[PDB]
Amino acid sequence: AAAQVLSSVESEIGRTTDPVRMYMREMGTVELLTREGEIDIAKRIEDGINQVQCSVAEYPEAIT
DNA sequence: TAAAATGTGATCTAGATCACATTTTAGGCAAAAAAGGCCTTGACATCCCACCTCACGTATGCTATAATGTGTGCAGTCTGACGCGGCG
Repeated sequence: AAAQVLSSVESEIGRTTDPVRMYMREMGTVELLTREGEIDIAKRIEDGINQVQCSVAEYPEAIT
């Protein structure tokens, strides 16, 4: 529920031209996910990669 | 009338005469040969060119304890008029 902070704030942002406030306020939305979300991001990544390795394994001339 | 000009005439004195042989020497006409003008040759000297050429310099890659929302040193507020967007 951080996009709705951006919502009303931008509704009431005092004509703030500086992109620093913009970007820094935008990263405030996403939080710090840790300790296995790291490991789970890794798991999903290596899974999809090993399945593009299925995708090479399925192609015959890959060995050629 | 002072002072310069004018006759004595015999005894001389440096150059001209005068026909012909021999030099010379032009001057100017033909030219031999030498020294520029033309080219060549050998020998040198210095390269331009470029063709390479290794050392030093340079473009790029990872480093696994862990660490996770700026600010930050400034401005000193000039001011009167005119547009324009809210602001009722």
